Amino acid sequence: ANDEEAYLKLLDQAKDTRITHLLRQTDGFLKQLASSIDYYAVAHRIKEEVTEQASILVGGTLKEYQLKGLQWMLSLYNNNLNGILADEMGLGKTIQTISLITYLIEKKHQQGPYLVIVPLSTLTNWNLEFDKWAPSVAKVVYKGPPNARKMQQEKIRQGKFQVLLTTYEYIIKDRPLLSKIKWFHMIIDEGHRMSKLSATIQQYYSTRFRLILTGTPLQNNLAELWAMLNFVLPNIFKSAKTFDEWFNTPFAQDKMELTEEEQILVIRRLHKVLRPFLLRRLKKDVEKDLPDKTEKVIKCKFSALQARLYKQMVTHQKIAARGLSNMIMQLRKLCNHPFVFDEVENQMNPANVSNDLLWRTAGKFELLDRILPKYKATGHRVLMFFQMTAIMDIMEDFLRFRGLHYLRLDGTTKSEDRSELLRQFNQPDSPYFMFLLSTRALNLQTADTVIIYDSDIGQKNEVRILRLISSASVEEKILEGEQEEMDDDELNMILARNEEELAIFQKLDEERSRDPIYGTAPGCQGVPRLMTEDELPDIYLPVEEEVEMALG
Ligand SMILES: C[N+]1(CCCS(=O)(=O)[O-])CCCCC1
Ligand SMILES: C[N+]1(CCCS(=O)(=O)[O-])CCCCC1
Ligand SMILES: C[N+]1(CCCS(=O)(=O)[O-])CCCCC1
Ligand SMILES: C[N+]1(CCCS(=O)(=O)[O-])CCCCC1
Ligand code: NA
Repeated sequence: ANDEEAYLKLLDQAKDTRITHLLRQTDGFLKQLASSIDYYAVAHRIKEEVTEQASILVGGTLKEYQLKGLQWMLSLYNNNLNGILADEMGLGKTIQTISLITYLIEKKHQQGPYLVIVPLSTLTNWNLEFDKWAPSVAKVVYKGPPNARKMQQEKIRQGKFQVLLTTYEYIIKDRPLLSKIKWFHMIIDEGHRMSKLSATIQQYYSTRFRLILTGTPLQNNLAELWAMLNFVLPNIFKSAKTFDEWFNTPFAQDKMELTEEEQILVIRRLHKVLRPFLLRRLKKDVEKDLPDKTEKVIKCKFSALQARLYKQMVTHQKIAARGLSNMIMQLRKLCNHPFVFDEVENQMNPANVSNDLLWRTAGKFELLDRILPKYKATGHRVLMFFQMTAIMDIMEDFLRFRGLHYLRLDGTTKSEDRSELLRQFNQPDSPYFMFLLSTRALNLQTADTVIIYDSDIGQKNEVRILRLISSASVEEKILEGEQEEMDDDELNMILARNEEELAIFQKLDEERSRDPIYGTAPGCQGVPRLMTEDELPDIYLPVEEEVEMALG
């Protein structure tokens, strides 16, 4: 264009005007906060001590640091503030949030409604924590296909609920329905991790209070800080655009660039403005008070074989009083392992041998294939509960195939064998890494890790309980686009107990990264871990033996 190159002073004159603008607005905000330097003390000038959780927070006593977290979020309410709970992973931000909701309901008579927006991969966990910790709090889970969400719209429109639990996707897609509601509180769980969503909330959603859950401290990313600032403190700049868009609106045409020191200049001011509204405690400073056992739901993918069989079964079933209970059972066999159907095993594994098909065909086995070595490599010992005995046979084949030493106990086990199996497992130097247990058939306090494979311990140790659930399956309903599951890094974050283990977990993830078959390093085949559609013949896509399978 008209760029006589010495005009670069024109971009710089615009950048200086834009930076100066950002500094004076944030200075005005801080000047105002201090007029009514310790900005925390002046922001939280109204105190209220919290000594005990609400009576309706049932099923667990808050830890001391969780009580102080509840007290801090209550200070946001009393002082008419928005805020950010940035506690490190493992401090129970989910539980603290439910403690805030119950406390506001019980003590302050704030019935709701409460808007809780969570990563799809943790939705099921959230739903479960609400059922355990706050059963009296009326809850709507807003997810699924459009015909499943229409059944909610009546209850939602009438306001006959207190908590609406949903994901970012439906906040955007179903805004015409959800933005009609006058929300009391909007809580956004950004996971540990942290586009369109911020604009949708800024323009259409009416809430009286806002809270962000994050797992990291305030970062050095301008885009993320900017998005946080404009959600927590929307009136300073009143813009739904990203930082880059906001910064470059003068030329709405080349991107104005900030020097390294200009970026740091902007980052520190945005940090300073947000600090009085941020609470973050570290695991190392509350280590003595950390809880006894914590439970996490882990969502698992379907393999292409499971997905194919599942769609076919469901279709055949809709064509058709406990014959409906049988259909539900068939879907549950699939979610556990396709090979529980003998016909599927014969077609897929005609050689009738133990190989990588054991874990490539079942999303739960493929997950266990990754995390069981991590536990083994960090000194832990695993109890595994099964509702279906038939899956225990397949698990035995897989464990033997991986060389993992286990014991097994079910209703077939004779009474004197049960005691001997327990005695062996409880031994100090037991070579047995795992205990396979039928839930129908105990003092297993040498194991600190518990995996509930499906559904219908520990000595002074952090006991961890994992509940495996197939995404988008009948298993989700029984427990009652966006990435349905979490990746290895996020998985390492919630399975590792300290920093020494997280390093061990990551070292194993890099060793797998260089596997000749499944690795993604250069010189590796890059074969997918879960079976893919191209690996399947034209089966289960009319055929009688496949309808008996669906309703058996
Ligand atoms: C925030 N506040 C008053 C708000 C009361 S309201 O009914 O509008 O929700 C002020 C300090 C006392 C505790 C609650
Ligand atoms: C956080 N905030 C906003 C008011 C709280 S509100 O939920 O209504 O948005 C901003 C400036 C003063 C301190 C309160
Ligand atoms: C750089 N900073 C924040 C420094 C951190 S402070 O200790 O002062 O709170 C932000 C922009 C204005 C000048 C102070
Ligand atoms: C190539 N391969 C071989 C797996 C090795 S196995 O021990 O299970 O035989 C089989 C096809 C899927 C990708 C892995
Ligand atoms: Na946001």
